[PDB]
Parts: sequence; C-alpha cells; structure tokens
Amino acid sequence: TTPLVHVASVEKGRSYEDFQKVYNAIALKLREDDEYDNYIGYGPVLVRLAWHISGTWDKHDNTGGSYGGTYRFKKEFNDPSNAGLQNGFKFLEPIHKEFPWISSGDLFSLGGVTAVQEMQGPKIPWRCGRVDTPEDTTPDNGRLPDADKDAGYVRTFFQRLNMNDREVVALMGAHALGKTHLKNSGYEGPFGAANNVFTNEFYLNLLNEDWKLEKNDANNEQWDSKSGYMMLPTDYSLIQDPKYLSIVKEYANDQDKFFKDFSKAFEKLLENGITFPKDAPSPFIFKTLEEQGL
Amino acid sequence: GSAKKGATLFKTRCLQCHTVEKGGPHKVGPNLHGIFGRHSGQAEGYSYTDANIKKNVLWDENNMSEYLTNPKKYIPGTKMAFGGLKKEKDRNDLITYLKKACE
Ligand code: HEM
Ligand code: HEM
Repeated sequence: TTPLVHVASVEKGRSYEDFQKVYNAIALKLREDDEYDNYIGYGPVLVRLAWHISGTWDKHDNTGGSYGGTYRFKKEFNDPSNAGLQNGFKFLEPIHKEFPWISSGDLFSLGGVTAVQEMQGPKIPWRCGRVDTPEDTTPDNGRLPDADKDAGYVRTFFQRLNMNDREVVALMGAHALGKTHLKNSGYEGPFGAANNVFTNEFYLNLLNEDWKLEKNDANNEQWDSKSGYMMLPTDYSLIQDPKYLSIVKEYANDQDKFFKDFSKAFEKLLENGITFPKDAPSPFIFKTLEEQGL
Repeated sequence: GSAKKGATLFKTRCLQCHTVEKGGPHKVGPNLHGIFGRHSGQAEGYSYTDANIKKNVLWDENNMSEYLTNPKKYIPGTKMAFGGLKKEKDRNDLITYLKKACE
C-alpha cells in the first residue's frame, strides 16, 4: 500500500500574518490568565501538551505524531499519560473558535511554541500545514514514556522519536518549567525555582542541589532537594549516565547553547512525521508580545 | 492596596526565592528584610550580579513597581528569573504587603 506519508498542506489562503494573530491570541491569554495553578500560568501545560501530542510518533511506520490533531478524540484525550492536559485543551478552545480555520495539530504545536517564547525562552521556528485526520488514526494509549525508569530506558525510548543524546538532554531541559501534580501523575512538586521562565536551571539544579530519593504521598519514589524541588527518576538519570552527564554539564555552563539545541530539538519534535513539499513556506519565527511593545 | 492579597502573591510568586523576616536565610535570591530605602545589591552575604550593584538605586515603591513589571527591562543582565507582574493591581498589592512584611 506504501508507508504512511503526511504531506504538509497550508490552510487555504493563510499566511504568516494570520498565524502571528493566532500566536498573539495565545500569548495574550497566557499573559492575562495568570492565576492558574497557583500563579504558574498556562505556559508549562501548553508546552507539555505540544510534546505529548508529538511524542506518540513512531518513526518505524509513521503512526503517531502531531500531524493528525488526534489529541481531540476521547481515546487519546483520556490517555492516563495525558491527565492534566485537558487544561491546555480548554485554554486553547476559545482560540480555536476565533480561528476555526486552523487545524488542531497546528494549534496544539503552536500553543507550545508560543508558550516557550512568551516565557523568555529561545525563538522556535514553526511550520504550518498539519491536517486533521479521522478518529481511527488515533494512536493507542501507552506511547508516552514512564517516569519511574533509568537512563537506559530513556535513551532507548527516544530512539523511537529519532532523538540522539544531545537532543534528549536538550528536550529534558523543559523540566525547568512547571510542576508535577499528584492527581495527574502520582508525583508532586515544583521542578525548580522559576516555574514559568525558561532558563537552564534544570541542569544547574541537577548538578548543584542536594537530592534525596524518597516516597511521596502516592508511594512513588521521586528525588527531592532540601531547597524544595523534585525530579522524576528519568530526570535524575541524566546525571547517572556518563554520556548524558557530559551534555548536562555543557548546558549548565552555557545557556545560549542550550537555547540553540533546544530550539532545534523542539521543532524537530513538533515536525516528526511531516513531509513538507517544495512549495511550502519557509518556517515562521513569531514576534513576542514583548517586542510588539506589551 | 490589599496587604492580604499581596501576601498571597508573594507566597505563590516570590517565596520560592525570597524570605522576608529579619535575619532570614538567603535562598535563590537575597533576603528582602529592610529592602525599601536600601541600595540595590547590598544584602550582606548575598552574591549579586554586577548589573544589580551597578544599577545602584535606593529601593522605593515606584522603582519597585517598575522593576517588578519587567525585571530584565529595569536591570538588564539581572539573574532574577521572573516574568513580571503585568497587572498594576497586583503590583500595588504585592508592594503593600512587602512594605510591612519586611519592616
Ligand atoms: C522521559 C521523558 C519524560 C517524562 C518521563 C516526563 C514526565 C512528566 C510527568 C510525569 C509530568 C507531570 C505531569 C503532571 O503531573 O501534571 C511532567 C510534566 C511536564 N512535562 Fe515532562 N516528561 C518527559 C519529557 C518531557 C519533554 C520532552 C517535555 C517538553 C519538551 C516535557 C514537558 C513537561 C512540562 C513543561 C511539564 C510541567 C507541566 C505543568 O506544570 O502543568 N516533558 N512530565
Ligand atoms: C514578584 C516577585 C519577586 C519580588 C518582589 C522579588 C524581589 C526582589 C528584589 C527587591 C530584588 C533586588 C534585591 C536587591 O537589589 O538587594 C530581587 C533580586 C533578585 N531576585 Fe527576586 N523577587 C521576586 C521573585 C523572584 C524569583 C521568582 C526569583 C528566581 C527564580 C528571584 C530571584 C532573585 C535573584 C537571583 C535576584 C538578584 C538579581 C541579581 O543579583 O542580578 N526573585 N528580587
């Protein structure tokens, strides 16, 4: 029949300016709804939503991924790995009604990019053209990674998304943002100090704080610092594996580099599984609220 | 402004990096006791960026409002990783609370 191929197809008569206005709506809602999750804001959950809709991809048969907007169906919606993302979905709801022409995949991925940018992270080039696919194309539950694992598991899992060591370390830096919630994932607590500003604090914290491995209220084991942070076992395994450890120290010493590699990795992530034709526009870099004067 | 609402804003948005009480521990950022009417970059025992010291400003309610609106804008090169209170109300409330909290 031939391998499954997903050709990027730009929304009819839409262009960069249109997508900037979607971005603006997302960013403005981010700025204004600042009470959510005890004043963390929606940023981190939008980033997590974009990663999760993307992280279902399987490079071997092109089954998962962002293209199909499949997060909009119950099977994928109620995936236990995805508990809590309904908040990001509901955030993005009024924006979808304002721009009904945008495909669901384009909207989710754009949510994540906007969040990373607004939170003073690096600029992330973004490509439009994802197309909504039928409910039977939705990936089965269980494609997202588990937290109670080691470095070997992490490296192996990321092979499926075509990510190498540097890309994995870079992407994991997103755990600078936000927190774990007990009712969502059986883990509880802030990953770091700046909850909604994108920094290299993940690396610095991993290396410089004093961590202890203990059981939380769900009887899950997590690493807690005396300074009040927490890390999942998968996070901490990035200092337990020598090759990972090198890269960790690298990003800890150089935020600029980390921003560059993260931008590359994140865009790759959001784009895995997508074939962009020749006629396709160049990737879009969107203007933050800040550089529009707000 | 509402000192109580300000107390909530501090607990959720500043406390992870600052304590307020006298002789309070330095954390991510410096202890903020006595902050108003003292020069920036002057907490004893704390290691500031040179940018914070170079800014050289006696902290008061207006400059505090400005800083907290956008800390990187008021002190470029600052290491305080904080987005900014973008609602004037919240700035007034926070500063009200901080006024008494750190006396
Ligand atoms: C081995 C890889 C990973 C594991 C095991 C993992 C696991 C988790 C878990 C269990 C949570 C808690 C969810 C909750 O309780 O609300 C979480 C939160 C989060 N994850 Fe990861 N994740 C991984 C990779 C990533 C990647 C690659 C990204 C982004 C590119 C990411 C972004 C986030 C963000 C931003 C949050 C905080 C969300 C919020 O505060 O609401 N994660 N992660
Ligand atoms: C509205 C919330 C906050 C307020 C009102 C606040 C208060 C202040 C004040 C008044 C200063 C100047 C201190 C001086 O010059 O002696 C300062 C600096 C600093 N704060 Fe914050 N803080 C807040 C949130 C945070 C957060 C979230 C972090 C870290 C994630 C942080 C970490 C720091 C650091 C590291 C400095 C020193 C900056 C430098 O030396 O360049 N603060 N803060």
